[PDB]
Amino acid sequence: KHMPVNLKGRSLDSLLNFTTEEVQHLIDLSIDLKKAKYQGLHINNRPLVGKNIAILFQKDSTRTRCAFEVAASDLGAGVTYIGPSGSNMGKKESIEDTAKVLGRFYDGIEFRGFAQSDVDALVKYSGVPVWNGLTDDEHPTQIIADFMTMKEKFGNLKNKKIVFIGDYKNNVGVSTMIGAAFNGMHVVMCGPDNYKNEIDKNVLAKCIELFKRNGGSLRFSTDKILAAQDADVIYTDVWVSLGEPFELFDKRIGELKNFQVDMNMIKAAKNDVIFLHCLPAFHDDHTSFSKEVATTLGAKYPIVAKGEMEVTDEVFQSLHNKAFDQAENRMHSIKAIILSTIGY
Amino acid sequence: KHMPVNLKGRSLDSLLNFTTEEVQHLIDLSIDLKKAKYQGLHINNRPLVGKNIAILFQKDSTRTRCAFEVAASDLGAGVTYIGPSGSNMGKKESIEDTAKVLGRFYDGIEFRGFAQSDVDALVKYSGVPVWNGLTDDEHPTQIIADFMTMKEKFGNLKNKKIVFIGDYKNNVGVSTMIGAAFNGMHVVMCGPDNYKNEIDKNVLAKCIELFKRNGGSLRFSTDKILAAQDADVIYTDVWVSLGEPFELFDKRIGELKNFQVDMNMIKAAKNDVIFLHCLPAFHDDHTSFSKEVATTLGAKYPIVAKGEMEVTDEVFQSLHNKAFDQAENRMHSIKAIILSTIGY
Amino acid sequence: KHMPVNLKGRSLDSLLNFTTEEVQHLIDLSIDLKKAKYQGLHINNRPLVGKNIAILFQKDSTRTRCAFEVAASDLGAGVTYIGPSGSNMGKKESIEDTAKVLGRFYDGIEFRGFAQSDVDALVKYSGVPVWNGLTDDEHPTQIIADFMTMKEKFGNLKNKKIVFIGDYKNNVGVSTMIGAAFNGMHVVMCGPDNYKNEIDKNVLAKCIELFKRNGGSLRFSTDKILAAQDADVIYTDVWVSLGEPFELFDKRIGELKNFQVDMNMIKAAKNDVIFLHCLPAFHDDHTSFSKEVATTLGAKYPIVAKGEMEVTDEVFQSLHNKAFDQAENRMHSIKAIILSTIGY
Amino acid sequence: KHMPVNLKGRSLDSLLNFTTEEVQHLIDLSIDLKKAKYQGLHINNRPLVGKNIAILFQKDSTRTRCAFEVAASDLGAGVTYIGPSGSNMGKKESIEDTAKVLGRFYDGIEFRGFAQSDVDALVKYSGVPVWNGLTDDEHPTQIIADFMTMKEKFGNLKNKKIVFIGDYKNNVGVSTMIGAAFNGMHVVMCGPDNYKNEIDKNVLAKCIELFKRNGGSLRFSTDKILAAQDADVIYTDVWVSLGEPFELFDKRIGELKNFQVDMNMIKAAKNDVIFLHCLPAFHDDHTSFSKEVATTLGAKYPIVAKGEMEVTDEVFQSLHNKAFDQAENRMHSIKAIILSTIGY
Repeated sequence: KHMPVNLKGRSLDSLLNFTTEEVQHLIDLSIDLKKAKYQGLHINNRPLVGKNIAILFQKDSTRTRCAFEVAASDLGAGVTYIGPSGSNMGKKESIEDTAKVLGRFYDGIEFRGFAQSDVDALVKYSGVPVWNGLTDDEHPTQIIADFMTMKEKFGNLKNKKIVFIGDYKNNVGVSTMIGAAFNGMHVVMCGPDNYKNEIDKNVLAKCIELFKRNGGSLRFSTDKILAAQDADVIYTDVWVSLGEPFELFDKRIGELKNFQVDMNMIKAAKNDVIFLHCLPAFHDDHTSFSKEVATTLGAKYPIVAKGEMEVTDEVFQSLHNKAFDQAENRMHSIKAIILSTIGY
Repeated sequence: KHMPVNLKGRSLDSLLNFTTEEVQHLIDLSIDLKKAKYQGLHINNRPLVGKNIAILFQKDSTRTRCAFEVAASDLGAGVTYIGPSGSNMGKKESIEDTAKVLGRFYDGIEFRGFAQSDVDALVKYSGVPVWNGLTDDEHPTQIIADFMTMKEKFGNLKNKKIVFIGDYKNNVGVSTMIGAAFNGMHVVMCGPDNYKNEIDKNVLAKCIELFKRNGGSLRFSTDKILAAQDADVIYTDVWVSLGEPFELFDKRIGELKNFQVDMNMIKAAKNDVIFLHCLPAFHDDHTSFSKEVATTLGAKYPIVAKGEMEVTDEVFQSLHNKAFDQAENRMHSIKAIILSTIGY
Repeated sequence: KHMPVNLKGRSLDSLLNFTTEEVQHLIDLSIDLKKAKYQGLHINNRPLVGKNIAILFQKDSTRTRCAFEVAASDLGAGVTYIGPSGSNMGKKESIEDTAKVLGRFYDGIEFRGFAQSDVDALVKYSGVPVWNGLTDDEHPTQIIADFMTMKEKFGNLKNKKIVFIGDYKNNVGVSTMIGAAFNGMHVVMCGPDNYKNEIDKNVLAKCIELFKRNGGSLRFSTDKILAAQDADVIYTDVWVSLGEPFELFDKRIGELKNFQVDMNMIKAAKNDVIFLHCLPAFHDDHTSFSKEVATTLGAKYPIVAKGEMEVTDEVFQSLHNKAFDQAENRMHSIKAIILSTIGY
Repeated sequence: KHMPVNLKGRSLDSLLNFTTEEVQHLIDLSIDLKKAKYQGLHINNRPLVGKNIAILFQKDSTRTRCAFEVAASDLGAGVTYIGPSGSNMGKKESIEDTAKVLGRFYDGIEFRGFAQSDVDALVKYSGVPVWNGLTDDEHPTQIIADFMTMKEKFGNLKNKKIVFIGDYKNNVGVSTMIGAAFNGMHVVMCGPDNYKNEIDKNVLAKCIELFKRNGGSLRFSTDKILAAQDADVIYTDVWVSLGEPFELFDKRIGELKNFQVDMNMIKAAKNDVIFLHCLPAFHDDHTSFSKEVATTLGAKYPIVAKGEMEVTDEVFQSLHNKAFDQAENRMHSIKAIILSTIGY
């Protein structure tokens, strides 16, 4: 705990492997690096000239990829991008052997893919810093971006209130809960009552320990307008998982229909409440997808009849939506992570 | 609104043409650039080498000129200073033709002069960034300096209270009201009741919209000790306009005599209240001008009998006067404006 | 027009949004940059270090992609290439939302895709320079590279004569007509008389305005040998669309069979005539696709029986063929565009 | 003529002290330097770091001053601007003593003033390069800019035709005659017959000899329409010099009234004629001076009724008007002169 906040050589496999001081360091550094770029300081100060990173994506994730690509370039590192065709592991070669080779060529490795265990193998066998760019269990680069954004707005985050509403058991929802614990905030996980029973219990146990240490609290709710009361932040995510069949679509939005973020919910929160969403969001009919949803389920569920789903265009176009600031911050935060971890 | 805060190529003709996010960006950048200079970072990092700006002054304004000259130089730009003899427009050549030529030689143009319309022509016909260095209608570089100063002192400015007292219908007074709207503060425009009827109504309408969006309020007052109550900032300006004849002098100070900032007013405000003034200020008899005023009107108006006018030396020498910090900040703010607008 | 030529911050969505002076400047700047690279001046002089661009391709376009890659790299910019997987706008996210994030990350964006309105959204919502890499409607980077190539060979182009022959209603043919208008050349659009009624009538009106202003003229023709009289340039394009079905395929070559560029045509033109083709071209049976054509057709259509379609190998091997200089100039012209548009 | 072209240490006192090759060299170097600024090559290549120049203006000439200021700064030199209050030679000190001191401080001297003999003394006693910024006798920097502009439009100028029309005996007229001799052009000095008698005879003799060598011709004329036949260039200047007494105005306009440049004249020339004017031009009523003139006269002289004098606004807005390119070129041409003369 009171050793130096030295992150050289560490991997961002899960944020839970880091102290509260280390997490605050990442967030602060991010803000510093953002401020530095606006001054053009990255023109003459490129500390990773001589370094190369590989960024693997076994499923495409363009936001995370672009953030890695601009952050590394700004720092002076070469980046090689390997998409799904080359990122599939454990099939043609053991992930162990792949790891040992990547560690010979590269100074750092990003990986986005399904199995957290894949990340663990990469970390163990490569010997260089590995950065989890999203797995089934966690989205740790996104955490630094999100809480950095809230901090830019409010300053110190302790005892501030955040509601994550919707499919709160998914990787984003769970990632947000971890961030709330590290920042001593009060979280309300607002959605279907039984979702909380699907959250990995080791994660809950660790968050609980963090809340006791840092402040804030964890609470589950079933009531959107209740949850909203006194909230500084309201954070939502998609109800749908592209690639699953009509049944599960129908099922999910059936469970979720009472939890769409609308002006009602915004109005219940504080005046300065900000809205967050990792994007993309479905908040109108300007997508071919919203359309073939407003059309084929606008019957049963009138709530999606205008394309809108997890949030309404009315909320999305208001001054409360900070999702684009939050989007930009994925770059500054990933830059902080790469710098701390590779070192200047 | 939620597009990127990209100011490249924009002109600072009026601050009203900018979003609230853009205005906060300018203020924050200013603070960043100030902090950077104190570290000597401008020695090796001069992003505008290869660029030149022209700074025109059809009436002399040494504070604005020096700020432009040091800010541009620090950035690495050449500057050419054209005073009143060469800055007069529309007489010897159409301002349109002058604009089209300046835009061929220079990467940016500053202009201080009477007609806002002159600024508009420069912006339209030159095609490069134009910076209004003060016109009859507005003093937008001063706005960034002033609110930067308040922010350095208090942090976030929303719902803080500022009183602008005196000739509150003049360009400084109106400029301060715009800044208050962008920062969600409560303004009291404290002076003669009828002055409010001379304020351009399109400006009021826009400020009103900003207050509704950002917070704070607009209120007119006739009572100095009332206005002061709970104020974080008290901002004043000169009662006189050098170059007008004795009549209007006499007239103005007759209308204004009840609104001089004294220890009474300071004491009514909060303990941490700061005093602001764009300078120069008449607050003692150490000017040949205060003297031939304390002498020829000290009779009728005993309030100016010691040279003092808009403020008393007692207030000016107290720890509340931040006008010299505010003065320094004209440079850092103009540097932020030039950098954002020309780009690194 | 009296305005300074300042392309800074501009998007290249359609050449038609530019003045004649701005088009010449791009052509001349490209020639300069080509000369500067041959002297190795790009090693020590790299004006875009600290900038990053995204190049998006919703259909693969290898030639355009490489040009951007080499151009941006020579300038010192980072580039991130996103292919079809990640470039499809409007399905999983509104193009507006995507555009607003792209602009947070990148300093400029290239986009190649079917709908010109996609380019329009990118320009409106990203806030950064956007470059049309080719849409159904127009190919603006190719235009600059084409007329650059012509200028390199002939000097000032006013009143010189160009024949675009074949499917002159397609995007290359239309683009070429636009380019000729900007250069005051005489164009003859040569092929099936019907094809002229398929050209956007707004594009026609604007070209006619440019011909009147700049010189040259517009004519249509049905006879390639009469069209070739006094021609400085003969420019053609493929007869087929890959992916397109047999019927349409067969229909086109029936319509175009009399419009193949052969030595007879070359000789009807001037002695210094040059031949252009944006490439790839089918001018022999060295492609598996030519063979498939000289077989499934070519009894029915003996022109395509040796694999040659729009042009014969005899012309393609002759000193008249400048298509490879035209190809190299994709890079120099795209460099002029990035440099002008981002700025040094 | 066989001597190397080497202008190092030379003064630009009169162009007539220069060979035809030296004048072409300066025009050509002007074009090269223009192309180089557009690619950003002046950021890293500043051959005059360590040099300082003084630019003296006995009467304010804003356009020439800005050209020197920007040209020198691009090259890396410091510049000291001295206005009328400081540039009055021969009154409080001998010009010879002043020149001796200026040579001790500076590496180059610009001087703008009425007496050519003041330039001669600066040249003789300072020992450094001296550049004539404009005297009663000549405007040598303007000559290089002007003929540069013609060359950029036409290429080789030999045997091409220019008309100088109006007060052709003034320093701009005579200067244009000089530049035309050096370029082998056919000049027609068009205006009041008795003007040709006002032109220095040595100058005429020297020009005659240049035409014989280079291939132009000199010719006077009283018919604006006849003179314009087959003209590639029409160049004019103002009829009035601010500020002589009124009597001289109406005397002048009485003499010049038939020589205003109008679209009838433009149309009598070649289609590609270009119009030039060193500016400011009075071509409408957007200047206070125009109005005062359209008022006091305009009864007596109908042409000047709309504010237009030497050129009509209809021509001035035509695509023929190049005066703004001509204005930009003041800078590049002055840059060629400074660089050639101080040396790299």
